[PDB]
Amino acid sequence: WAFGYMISRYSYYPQDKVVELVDIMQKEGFRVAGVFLDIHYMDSYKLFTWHPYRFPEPKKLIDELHKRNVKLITIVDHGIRVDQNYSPFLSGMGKFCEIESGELFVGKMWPGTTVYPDFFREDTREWWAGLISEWLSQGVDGIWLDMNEPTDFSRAIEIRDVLSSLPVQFRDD
Amino acid sequence: WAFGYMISRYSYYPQDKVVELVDIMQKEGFRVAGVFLDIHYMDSYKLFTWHPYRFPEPKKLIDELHKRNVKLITIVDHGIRVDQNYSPFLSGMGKFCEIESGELFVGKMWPGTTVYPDFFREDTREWWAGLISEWLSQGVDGIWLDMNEPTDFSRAIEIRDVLSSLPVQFRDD
Repeated sequence: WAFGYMISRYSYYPQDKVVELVDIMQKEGFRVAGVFLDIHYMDSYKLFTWHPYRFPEPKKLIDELHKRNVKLITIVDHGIRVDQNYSPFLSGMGKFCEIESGELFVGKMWPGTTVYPDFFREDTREWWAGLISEWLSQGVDGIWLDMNEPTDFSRAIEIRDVLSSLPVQFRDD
Repeated sequence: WAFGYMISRYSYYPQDKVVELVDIMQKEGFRVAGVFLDIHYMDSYKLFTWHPYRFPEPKKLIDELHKRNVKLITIVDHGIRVDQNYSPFLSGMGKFCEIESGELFVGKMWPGTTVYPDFFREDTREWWAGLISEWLSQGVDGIWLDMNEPTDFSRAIEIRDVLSSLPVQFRDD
């Protein structure tokens, strides 16, 4: 099924619209293997969360798609939001990337202020495998890893904050 | 009396404070020849006007000073406010400075957007003498001509508008 026809967008939501689209596609003769859910499904772009208003019933969305024999692939970025009450941030503590001087490397990504897991470490990898596994247990069929160059926007945003007033064009680097 | 002791500030107001200060000065033994009134006495820095709240009764102030044997000198700048209902602007039309291309030279001064009388012309001088004479007829004893280099702030303000939010220090030219 991974080689079947996949429909995706940035992004499809709320959950009822996702199912509605799949129905129209199937009703009109298109065999859809799976649908991809982009970052709008998350709560404030926080990894491993469902938007409380767009996806109030993730379990229902999953069963509806499966009843239609359509797989669900969810995007998962690499940025962990620096949030005092965000579980992954608290459980990942100790396994994040640092800078030469010893502090955590704090950057900017979709969630806003973010830190990144140091995947070169074995223990970071086991921690991540656990979150992924837990995420898969809901019935999610695939994982779409994005922005994992790894990409960070802190420098780009820094430049815009300082040279914001100037009516000049920044060189796209 | 022009060589007597003059007290001044930028500025003394409202009108009752002016008289109060003169009284204290005289009561304590200081022979004050005259008092200078700076730009705060005008209405929105408009030449030949009295601030409606700080100087409600100008003739009352003038009589109070004169009976105390004190002269009144009022500052008068060179900028005519570009105002649709400002008399000097309307009566001065035709006698203002222009630029090479033919339009009026519109700049910036205390009143905000302003034009300047072309004093090199005889008719402008006659027009200005008329205003001065009328201003003097209230009992004003002297004229304090300021900013007549002539000075204009349009270029400086222009630089500040464009490079406003830039954390840099402007050279003071």
